[PDB]
Amino acid sequence: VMLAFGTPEKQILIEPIFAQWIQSAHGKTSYGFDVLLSSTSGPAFNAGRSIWLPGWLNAINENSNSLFLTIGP
Amino acid sequence: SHSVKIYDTCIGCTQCVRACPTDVLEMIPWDGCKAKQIASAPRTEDCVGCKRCESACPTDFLSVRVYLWHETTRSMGLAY
Amino acid sequence: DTTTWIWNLHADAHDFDSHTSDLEEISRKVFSAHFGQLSIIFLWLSGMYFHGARFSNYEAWLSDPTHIGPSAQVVWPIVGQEILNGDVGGGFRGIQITSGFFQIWRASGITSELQLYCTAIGALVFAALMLFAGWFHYHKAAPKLAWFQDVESMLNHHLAGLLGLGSLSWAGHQVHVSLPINQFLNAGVDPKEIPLPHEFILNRDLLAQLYPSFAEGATPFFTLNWSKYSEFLTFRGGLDPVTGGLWLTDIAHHHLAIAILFLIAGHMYRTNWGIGHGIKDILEAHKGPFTGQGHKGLYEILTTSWHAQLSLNLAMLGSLTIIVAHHMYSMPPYPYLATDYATQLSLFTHHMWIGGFLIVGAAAHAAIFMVRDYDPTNRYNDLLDRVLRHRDAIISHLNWVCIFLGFHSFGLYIHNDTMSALGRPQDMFSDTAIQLQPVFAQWIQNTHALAPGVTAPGETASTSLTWGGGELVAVGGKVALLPIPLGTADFLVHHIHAFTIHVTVLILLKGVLFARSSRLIPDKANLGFRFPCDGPGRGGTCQVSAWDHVFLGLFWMYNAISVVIFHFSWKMQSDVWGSISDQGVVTHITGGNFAQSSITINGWLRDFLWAQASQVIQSYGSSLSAYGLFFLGAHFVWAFSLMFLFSGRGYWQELIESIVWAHNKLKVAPATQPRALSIIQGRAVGVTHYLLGGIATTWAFFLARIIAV
Amino acid sequence: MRDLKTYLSVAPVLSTLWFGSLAGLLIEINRLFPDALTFPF
Amino acid sequence: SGLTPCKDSKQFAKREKQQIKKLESSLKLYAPESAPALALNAQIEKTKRRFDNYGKYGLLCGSDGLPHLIVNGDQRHWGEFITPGILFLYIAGWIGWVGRSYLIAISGEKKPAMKEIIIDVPLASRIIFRGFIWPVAAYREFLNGDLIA
Ligand code: CLA
Ligand code: CLA
Ligand code: CLA
Ligand code: CLA
Ligand code: CLA
Ligand SMILES: CC1=C(C/C=C(\C)CCC[C@H](C)CCC[C@H](C)CCCC(C)C)C(=O)c2ccccc2C1=O
Ligand code: SF4
Ligand code: SF4
Ligand code: SF4
Repeated sequence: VMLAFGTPEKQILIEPIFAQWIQSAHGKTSYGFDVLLSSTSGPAFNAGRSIWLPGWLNAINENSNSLFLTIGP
Repeated sequence: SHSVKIYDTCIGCTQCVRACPTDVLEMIPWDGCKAKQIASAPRTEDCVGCKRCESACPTDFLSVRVYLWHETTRSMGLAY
Repeated sequence: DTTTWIWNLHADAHDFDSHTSDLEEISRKVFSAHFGQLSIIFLWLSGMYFHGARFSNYEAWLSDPTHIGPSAQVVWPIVGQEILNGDVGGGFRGIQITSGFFQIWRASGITSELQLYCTAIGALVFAALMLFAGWFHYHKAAPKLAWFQDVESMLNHHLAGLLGLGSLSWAGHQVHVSLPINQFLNAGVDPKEIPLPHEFILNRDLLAQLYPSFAEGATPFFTLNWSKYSEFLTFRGGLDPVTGGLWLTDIAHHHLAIAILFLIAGHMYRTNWGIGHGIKDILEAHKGPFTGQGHKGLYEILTTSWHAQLSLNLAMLGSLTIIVAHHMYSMPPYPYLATDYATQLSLFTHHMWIGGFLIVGAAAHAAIFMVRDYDPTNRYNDLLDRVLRHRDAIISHLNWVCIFLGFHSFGLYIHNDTMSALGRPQDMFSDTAIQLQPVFAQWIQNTHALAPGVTAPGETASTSLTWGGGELVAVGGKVALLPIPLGTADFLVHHIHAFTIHVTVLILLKGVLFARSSRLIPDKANLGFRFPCDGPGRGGTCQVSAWDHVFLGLFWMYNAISVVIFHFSWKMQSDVWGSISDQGVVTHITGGNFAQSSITINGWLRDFLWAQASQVIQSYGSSLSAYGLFFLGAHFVWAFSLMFLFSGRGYWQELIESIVWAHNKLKVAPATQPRALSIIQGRAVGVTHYLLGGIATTWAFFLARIIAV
Repeated sequence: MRDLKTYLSVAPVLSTLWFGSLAGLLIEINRLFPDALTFPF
Repeated sequence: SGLTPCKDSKQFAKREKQQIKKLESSLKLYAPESAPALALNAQIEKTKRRFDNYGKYGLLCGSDGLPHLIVNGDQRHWGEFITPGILFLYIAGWIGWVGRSYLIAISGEKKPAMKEIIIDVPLASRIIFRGFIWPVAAYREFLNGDLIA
């Protein structure tokens, strides 16, 4: 109804904060939460930085594939 | 044909016998209730399964029960 | 006690035969109910007349009919809904109406907003009068039964007085008001300078200037020198070039002739003075060559039963409404109606649905009469008995025709679709490969085109312009009417119509004939007209009553009517409607793609449904967004109907049991025990939502498409 | 009369009166505080 | 989360400008003093005030130019979801408590089903005021053990 009456700025749009937080904790830097693997000073990052972290971090931050796509309302 | 069973919660109000459209049920004497009678189902080979008998039983749960089974020409209501 | 009582209260509110068994009381209640309905109709007319006086651009439209869109509704600016106030022209903002009220007022001679106010006040007064009359005739002075059964006097008055005198009075109004005012309007005279209608009556030389025959007075009428009145009583035929409707003089002459004929016809049946026939005598004495004994016994049946009369009247009214819908698009009776496409599409679809509903009602009430009022002992009739004694032959033959028609009308479409898909366009049933020409219809068209001048010496032009041979008519740069070609595409769709009508007739007639009894349930009459089933015996006896036959026939009526309106819409958009340039080249809205695209099922899905629905789905943000909102809402109702149609009653009762337990846990258990809907009610709820959703979707689609283009 | 009060207390009429008053009230706030998405208090 | 405030949203400004331009297109069609023009002029001001108020409340807009709601519990966005939530809970509890209290009162009658159709208005008017203190009433009734049958 809000968009039918020509006023799109009245829509109830809610950001999926929890899934975005999970994605940030997995190493995605498209939101800026800086938690866990997205934080370079964390205990989690230092544990696996020299085993598998570089390739996974490179793959997840490439936005041309379907690995942890960006989400919205 | 179908199977019709009568249980001992009968009160002998004769409604099921009147509701049968094929003359399957009948009433017999029995000293287990005030009315001193109970229903019976001696001709179940003519039952068609319309369950008009169960719609007439007034007990908490039916004292007459019909279980559907092998179906024949008589129980299918076929005239051709 | 339980919740089914609330539902049963509204289900039997108007079933007077169940309340009482006395015919007198039923007749009195029927009379009062009719009075109440008349009052409601008068109130509706008063509202319609008032709204066009205060919240409409009628005058601006009257000064420029072609370029201004009619409007009679205005919205309050509360929640931002004032976006629906579009720019309809004439310095006015509002919702564009499609009921064709402006054309009626213009053809009646109305020029200002003062007359509409007076009409609204009069209609309100009449509504109050009707309500008081209903109260009086039920509570104070209720007639006797013998008054209602005088059907010889009812027919005389309803023919001579209601229909005979109404036409004469309307012809008088037309002659005295509508002809001169419309002549002044058609001459380019500004509407505010036209003399008031009473000036024509008071001043006679003003009328004599327009029509010299008015100078002679009423003497030529009495002297039988009727040729002098030919100035305003013509037999021209065809459409008016200025406005695009029929000549008003033709309408006046037609109404005069109709009034005289009805007045003559109203003096047939016998009354106290002993001249005229008696209906019973006509029915009894009639014995042709194959009837034998005759119609002896129908008078009592039709005078002692309300359901038989209701069924007959409903069938006749439905057929009449369908005829009215067909006869108004081809011979437009009002000025500036043919070239206004939004109203033309809306008037054809309304009356078709009304007629279909009334026909289904006729079938239902015939079934009700057969179940309830049938009496072979006291009201024996021979013809009904003979029809009931060979009902097996009637149904089995009607069953065969449906299969034959369905195969030979739908397999042609499927064959065309397959041949198109396989890359073999030379093997389809079309105008280029295999032709199935409707030769009889083309012969009829040629005969009707050539009828003037040979078989109709007094006619100057053909009755309508649809018969090929006439000339194109243009009003304000738009196309009003032109000959309609008939080809192979029109051969298939007519047989589709025939197939659907035959299937609906089969369902309804089977229900009516087998209402009393059948080979499966010999005692079906004792079970009633409206009962769900007779148990799971004999393999299953679901939906054996006549009510369920009407319930099934509603779906097929809806299916049949929908194809008719789609056919009309596409054929008119592709072959008639359009625009004409200054040099005389006609460009139709869809460019004549009906001939080649309407022979396969893919053509209707791609060229009609997909292509013509782009207007409604792009209406967001504009003044037509209400149609876009109603388009989506109707799908929800249609899909919501399927829950009741596909499911049963036990599951919902058990679910309600669990819910009631959860309510009992917190001492919020109502004393009125909740119950799921009955078997019959669940069916009635589903079909209502189904029809509502389908009709609303089609309504929004049509209205959003045709207003924009 | 007593019958007038008894008919006025029946469920449909009372529900219609309540819902009409409710709709009027809601329109009143929507007119007084239009286009509202967050609480500024 | 990558969101920018409304007051610094170029797409928000573009939306406002486009809506105003579309509204002003229909204003040129009528005389300036006419009633339709007067009604149209009141729409532009409403749009301007709505956009100003949306900017003034610190709402967050994305790359689309449309405000987003944050319901994770941040103290800077308690008016979006937390504040209206408690109000709805209070009102719904009021309604439920009134409905529950009416049924219990009439349960002891000889024909309690008759009071569910013809509502006892004098009895209902007294219970209505009692729903104001429903949180305290329910809290006390839960402890005493009378809440559940
Ligand atoms: C029964 C209701 C219900 C169900 C089945 C779900 C299910 C889901 N939600 Mg969800 N949600 C709910 C209610 C519900 N939600 C409510 C009421 C809110 C608003 C507070 C949210 C806000 C929310 C967000 C912001 C997100 C989800 C997401 C998701 C998905 C991932 C799972 C997750 O994060 O769980 C979340 C589970 C909860 C938050 C628990 C809520 C369930 C309780 C019982 C509701 C009680 C409401 C309570 C009365 C309100 C108190 C507030 C008051 C004090 C002001 C999943 C499909 C995520 C997703 O993937 O989206 C794409 C995501 O990002 N939800
Ligand atoms: C104030 C005037 C008045 C009063 C006090 C009564 C009183 C009575 N009438 Mg009555 N009647 C009236 C006017 C009145 N009538 C008028 C004007 C008509 C002509 C239409 C009738 C026609 C009529 C009939 C045919 C019958 C009665 C009967 C009765 C008696 C029992 C029915 C009843 O009231 O149950 C309660 C009934 C109602 C409250 C009526 C509600 C029905 C709807 C609301 C009518 C409104 C029309 C429509 C639905 C509204 C607009 C359309 C749309 C919005 C839906 C009762 C003594 C019955 C009787 O005596 O049988 C023994 C009976 O059979 N009346
Ligand atoms: C055969 C009868 C007949 C016909 C053809 C017409 C035709 C017409 N009338 Mg009309 N009228 C009639 C009888 C008829 N009237 C009677 C009896 C009355 C008095 C109640 C009126 C009162 C009346 C008024 C007050 C007005 C009209 C108007 C009109 C014109 C508008 C178009 C229209 O209504 O749709 C087409 C209409 C029909 C097809 C009529 C169907 C009704 C049927 C024919 C009833 C008669 C049954 C009869 C036995 C024939 C059987 C059906 C037939 C197909 C075999 C139209 C030319 C309007 C007008 O002049 O505007 C310019 C107008 O304002 N009429
Ligand atoms: C002149 C026309 C006419 C008349 C006088 C009657 C009269 C009658 N019909 Mg009937 N009927 C008609 C036309 C007519 N019918 C048509 C055209 C059809 C075909 C659809 C039917 C189909 C039909 C059936 C199938 C049955 C009847 C029955 C009856 C009898 C009882 C009716 C009743 O209790 O309704 C009570 C009134 C209602 C239930 C109201 C219906 C409400 C509709 C369906 C919903 C409308 C939705 C609306 C658009 C949205 C409103 C929203 C709002 C609520 C907020 C009564 C004698 C019944 C009968 O005799 O059984 C023994 C019966 O079973 N009729
Ligand atoms: C005031 C009465 C009342 C109360 C206290 C409850 C309470 C409850 N219902 Mg409930 N219900 C009611 C009326 C009521 N219902 C009515 C009238 C209906 C039929 C429409 C339902 C249909 C219903 C279903 C289908 C379900 C519940 C469920 C529930 C439980 C989950 C919480 C909830 O809100 O569910 C949500 C409740 C609703 C969405 C119901 C709609 C609210 C209605 C419209 C309020 C009516 C108030 C009424 C007019 C009181 C008048 C008071 C006046 C006399 C002063 C909860 C115990 C659920 C449950 O746990 O299983 C049992 C569940 O699945 N209810
Ligand atoms: C959904 C469904 C139901 C459930 C639907 C029910 C119980 C109908 C009743 C629903 C309404 C909404 C109940 C309204 C109750 C009160 C009027 C509510 C008052 C409170 C406020 C709204 C004022 C059936 O009972 C059923 C039966 C047979 C075939 C199919 C179905 C079926 O599909
Ligand atoms: S099921 Fe029908 S036929 Fe069989 S005993 Fe019962 S009532 Fe008689
Ligand atoms: S079966 Fe039912 S109806 Fe028949 S006697 Fe027993 S209790 Fe009565
Ligand atoms: S219970 Fe349902 S499915 Fe079974 S016979 Fe009755 S209506 Fe048919």
